[PDB]
Amino acid sequence: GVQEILSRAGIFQGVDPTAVNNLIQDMETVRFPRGATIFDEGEPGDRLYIITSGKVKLARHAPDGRENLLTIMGPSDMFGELSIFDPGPRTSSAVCVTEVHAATMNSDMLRNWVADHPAIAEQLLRVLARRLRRTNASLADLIFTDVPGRVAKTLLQLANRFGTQEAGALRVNHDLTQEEIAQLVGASRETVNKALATFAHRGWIRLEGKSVLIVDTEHLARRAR
Amino acid sequence: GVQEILSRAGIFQGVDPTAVNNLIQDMETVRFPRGATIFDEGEPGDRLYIITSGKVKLARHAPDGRENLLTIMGPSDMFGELSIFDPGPRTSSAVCVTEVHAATMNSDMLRNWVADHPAIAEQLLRVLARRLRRTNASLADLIFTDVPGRVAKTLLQLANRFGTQEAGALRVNHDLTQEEIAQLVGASRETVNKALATFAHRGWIRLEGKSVLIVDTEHLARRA
Ligand SMILES: Nc1ncnc2c1ncn2[C@@H]1O[C@@H]2COP(=O)(O)O[C@H]2[C@H]1O
Ligand SMILES: Nc1ncnc2c1ncn2[C@@H]1O[C@@H]2COP(=O)(O)O[C@H]2[C@H]1O
Repeated sequence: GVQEILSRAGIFQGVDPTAVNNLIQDMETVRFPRGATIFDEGEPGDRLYIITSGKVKLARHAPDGRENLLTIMGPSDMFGELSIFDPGPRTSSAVCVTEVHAATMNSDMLRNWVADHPAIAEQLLRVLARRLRRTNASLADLIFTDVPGRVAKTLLQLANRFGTQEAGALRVNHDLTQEEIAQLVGASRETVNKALATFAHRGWIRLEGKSVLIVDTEHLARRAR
Repeated sequence: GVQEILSRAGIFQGVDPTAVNNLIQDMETVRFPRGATIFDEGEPGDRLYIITSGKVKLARHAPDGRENLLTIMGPSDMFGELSIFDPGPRTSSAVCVTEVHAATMNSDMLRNWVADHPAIAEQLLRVLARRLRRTNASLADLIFTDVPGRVAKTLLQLANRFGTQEAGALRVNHDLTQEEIAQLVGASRETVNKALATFAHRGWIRLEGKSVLIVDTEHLARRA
């Protein structure tokens, strides 16, 4: 239910359960339709969001119109915190990939919570560190891996985040377009298409809409690195 | 003369000088010779560092052995926090470019600090948040900036960090080998040498061993 999903967000881990239930209760429930923009990169804001259902992509923009997708968040994930702790523009656009349900609060509310519960501040440090940890790997990936290996990685990352076991395989209803997968990878639409085709062609994965079955993890794993 | 250099670290910014002064004194010092590894990528860490003197490069490693440098840290810079707040292995090596002196603390001392002083907590959050903002930009530069644009950016970052006025021009004693420079930029030595020679052929920059003089910053800044 909504309170169990919210209770799993990093920001509440090990924190007093009671304080958690009460804090959840002062959060606002919102719902966005698919494709809605929650905020744009460069906007100022200090609202924070914790998703309870659906997927939100976080997009950054190059002067020439193009975009890379930093990541795709889903239920229990948090975004919006960064502008609070380092005041400044949104470091990306948050856009609903599906219909999205989230809990949200302003930064006054968050600050008061932290003042009542220092453990929150500690969990927030773990959250930003873990994000530096992941993003550093993405950067390494751009420096050291070829496009096909990067595509492979991206897919295994989607599988770990959103994958279901389905008749021996990983069902990954990622809901992304072809171009968006590419933006997630940080490479051209053609190369990324090429690699994807290759991987289907070998039987490693199976395309089927904005969804992928991943049937030999290890082969795809071998190909990344 | 360690106290003042340390008080210039991000973790203490705006924090009370006497609370800063008191906290500095629980920090434990270490010294390393030139070329030493303080710690390796994948090592489990428990220790935080703030450099008081000299330079540290933070490197990542591909299985086939090649290296990339995330950044170069000097006096006042803080590293090793990531493993403390997200327990897990080191996200890079730390290697001594020059002889390095540093103040350190382990994770139990830092948790105390974070739990006892909201302002230090706040500062740390600000430090990680700003590192995210910066890394995002690096990652975008890889995808969208041309190689010589990156060199230009890497030079000015070095100048922004270690630049000292000289002859109306910026003197930048970075202490790096061309390979290291290339590895900071994160591109083939061929491309990074060729872009360095160009800016020279002009007169934006002059090479000298492991030191650069940036004469006209304006145009270098422009080239980013
Ligand atoms: N590299 C990243 N990895 C994961 N999340 C990020 C990353 N960069 C930014 N974000 C999230 O994207 C949000 C965009 O708005 P803020 O900058 O307010 O806060 C940002 C973070 O919550
Ligand atoms: N993107 C980054 N920007 C600045 N410093 C970093 C970055 N990534 C890692 N580091 C520093 O390098 C240190 C390596 O050890 P830790 O992972 O514990 O902590 C890391 C950070 O202190």
